[PDB]
Amino acid sequence: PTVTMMQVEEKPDVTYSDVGGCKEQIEKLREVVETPLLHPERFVNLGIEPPKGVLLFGPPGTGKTLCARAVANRTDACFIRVIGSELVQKYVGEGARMVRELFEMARTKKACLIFFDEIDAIGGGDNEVQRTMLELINQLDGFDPRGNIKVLMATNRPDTLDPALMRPGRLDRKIEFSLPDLEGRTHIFKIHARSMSVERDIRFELLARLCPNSTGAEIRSVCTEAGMFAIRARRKIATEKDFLEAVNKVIKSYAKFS
Amino acid sequence: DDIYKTHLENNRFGGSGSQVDSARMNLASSFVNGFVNQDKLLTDDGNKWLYKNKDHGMLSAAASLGMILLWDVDGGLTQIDKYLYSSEDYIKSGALLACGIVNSGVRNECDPALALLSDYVLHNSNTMRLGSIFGLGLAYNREDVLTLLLPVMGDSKSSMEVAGVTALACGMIAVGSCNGDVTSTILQTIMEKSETELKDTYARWLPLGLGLNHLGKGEAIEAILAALEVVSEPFRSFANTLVDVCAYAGSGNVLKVQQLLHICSEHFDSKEKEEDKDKKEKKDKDKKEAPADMGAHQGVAVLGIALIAMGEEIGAEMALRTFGHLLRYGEPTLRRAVPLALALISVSHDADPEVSYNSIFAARLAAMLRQLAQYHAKKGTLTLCPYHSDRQLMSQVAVAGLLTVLVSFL
Amino acid sequence: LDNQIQEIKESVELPLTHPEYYEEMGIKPPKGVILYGPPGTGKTLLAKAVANQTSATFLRVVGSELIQKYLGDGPKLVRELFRVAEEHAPSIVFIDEIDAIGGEREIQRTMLELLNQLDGFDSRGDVKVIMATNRIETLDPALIRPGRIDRKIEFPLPDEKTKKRIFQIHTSRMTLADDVTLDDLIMAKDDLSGADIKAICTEAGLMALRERRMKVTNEDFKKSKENVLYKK
Repeated sequence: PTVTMMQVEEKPDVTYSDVGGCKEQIEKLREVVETPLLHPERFVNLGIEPPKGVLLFGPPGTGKTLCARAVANRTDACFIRVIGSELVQKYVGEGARMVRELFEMARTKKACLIFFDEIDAIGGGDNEVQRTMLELINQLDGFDPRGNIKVLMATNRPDTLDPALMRPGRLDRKIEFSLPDLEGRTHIFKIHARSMSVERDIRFELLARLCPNSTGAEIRSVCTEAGMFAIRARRKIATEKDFLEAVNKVIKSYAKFS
Repeated sequence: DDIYKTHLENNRFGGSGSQVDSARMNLASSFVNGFVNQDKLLTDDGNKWLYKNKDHGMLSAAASLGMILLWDVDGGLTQIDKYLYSSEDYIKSGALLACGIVNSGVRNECDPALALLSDYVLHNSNTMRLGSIFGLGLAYNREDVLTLLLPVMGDSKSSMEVAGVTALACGMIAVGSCNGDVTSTILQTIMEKSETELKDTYARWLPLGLGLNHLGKGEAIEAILAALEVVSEPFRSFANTLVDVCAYAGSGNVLKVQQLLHICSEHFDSKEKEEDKDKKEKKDKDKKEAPADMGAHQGVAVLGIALIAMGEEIGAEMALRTFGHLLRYGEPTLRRAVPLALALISVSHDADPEVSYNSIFAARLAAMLRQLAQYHAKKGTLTLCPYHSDRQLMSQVAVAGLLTVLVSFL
Repeated sequence: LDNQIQEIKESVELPLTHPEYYEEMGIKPPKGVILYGPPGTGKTLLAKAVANQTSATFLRVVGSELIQKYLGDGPKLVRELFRVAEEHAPSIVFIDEIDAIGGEREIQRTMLELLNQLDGFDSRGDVKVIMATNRIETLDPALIRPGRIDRKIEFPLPDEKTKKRIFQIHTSRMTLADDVTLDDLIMAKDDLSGADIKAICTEAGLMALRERRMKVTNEDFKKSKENVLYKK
């Protein structure tokens, strides 16, 4: 149906160095998306049951940016990102054929990688959801589609009990959000220097040290009010003295209650 | 100033120069080279690019260096000098063609080509007569080039473009004359035209130069003189209707518009093409009445006739609205014919109909013509001749060796 | 509303107009804005949609009447809007008086079809779609986070000031007498939107047409006020 040709995702997007400051965790989740892609036989010959992928949970923060990074680091054929809102729908019975036809497309596309977004929508009456998650794990643990390509869960709450007790068998490499230190934000600054006319007088270390506890969501809002108040001020160039009030406003006025 | 004020990138040399293959889009890459322009990377991109090419593609690619060098007169001799008098006939003949393309006032390239000219059967200097008579016609009532052209039409080579560039060259020499002339030049090519009734393409491109010599008239009775002495069975009726086309460049003479309506229903399906094709020449100024119901007809070419009647105008939304229906066709001559005027009429809206053509096909003519249209995008007779001569594209690739040398493109 | 109209002017008039600070800047928000106002009635929304008619192609589709007037064909006309908005892009897609939700479950899938199909799934964005409705709370939240990423604007409640200004714009093309004051009008009205003052203009010019006169005396302005004052 429309989900077949619509599901295939093209037009690549945000890259590697937009990571929210993780130096070791970016290797802990990079050595399963980039290293197995360079050769299949390598991790097959590395022993028994090569790792499928990683696990992302906790606070949203810089979410959906590292998955866009995984889409960007695709070297040969642009990959896909299954969304969670398509499995739980009205008129049950189409989610099974949906996951079996997208896993069948994974079989057809020479060991294609699959990513699962918003697992909390199908995680955790709920018998129509138990079909999608019990049949979903029944197809992941099954050796029919593939057992080496990719697993990656990106969600907000790890409060899904059944996937938490079914995950240690097949899923592996769970990591936290790993909030950055003071020096981590300047990488996101150096890569987002394509933003709305960052002047060369703007120092990225000054902007980094002027905002503590400012994980990728809060500096992404620094960029949101940066370009937004750059458009609303009828200006065309951005100067740190022109939007520092928007910076400390967007971090302090939004850091008071939250 | 063009190299100074303009800055064109390299991803069209690389991309538009990357989607070419199968030795025909390679000819579209000679079109890339000659009609790409600041940057001249594809010009100096290594070698063997002309060695993989074909023979008439060796003419088009040897003339492509003529098209890249419409300036640098001193550099033209030191760039084409390598391709001059080489081992391959088409390299030297297309090289002299390049020498005729690069300039129009040098007139010092004649002697090496003019001295070799005489062949009397088939020899190379007849192709050097293609590129040098045509390129000298681009360089040019002379009284030595036509006396040299007397053994040219007297030779009567089997190659169509011999008399093609002869009639077109002497016509470009004769366009804008004082009320035309009925002299023994075109009288001689009429008598020697009717001499041999073979290869009717001669009867198609010879009336081209005939009507070019008819150009410049204000009150010439040459339509009645030709009505007397060029009339025969339908092997000279195309000449009669060509003199009718070029003799009625345009004024307030609606009697020939109701004559156009009456003779438009003629059983002969070529005087419909050119005689109905005269519409873009006649009413070129009052273009509000030019949109007609020619697309609604059901003949063989009429949609092509209006398609040419679009031309290279600024192309308002109504013209592209006609290209909405004209763009979608099944015949390779009309689907091949639509991107030419589609990209001449528009010189974030240029490459979109190109992607529409990618949705149409994904033959070779349509792909070469749609890339050729990408390169097209990126009453003066000099812009009126090249395409009225181009109205005979539905033939072998030998004509496509003369398709690349159209001077109508600014 | 000068900032509110120069922010939509600078917002949607950045692509394809003044392009030296749009394509060299690397922003490209090909999603447009979402308009809504307590007055509504398309008066201010058409006074802001007309601000983009100077150098652009205009496309006005008011309401979903042409969809809900026949059998439930569905999002096929929206796909036609995607093929005409793909093969021809100058046109800003302006949709006014959005009252589709007010079957419903098919509006959710043509809403997901315009949401998914509007983002530019096949190109680097293709068409700007400016949306305009009366109430923003009745719309489903699916068009908020995926669709709107650039800006949406809110219209403030004046109570007095832009009631006087909207009176000035409604009566700019018409003729008002010297004794016809504004304080009693902006004060006597109690929570009346632009459609009601457009209705008192409608009884002003319409009741002036009743007597075939072009001038409206104060007595004929209250006697004219009785026309829609009785009709409403």
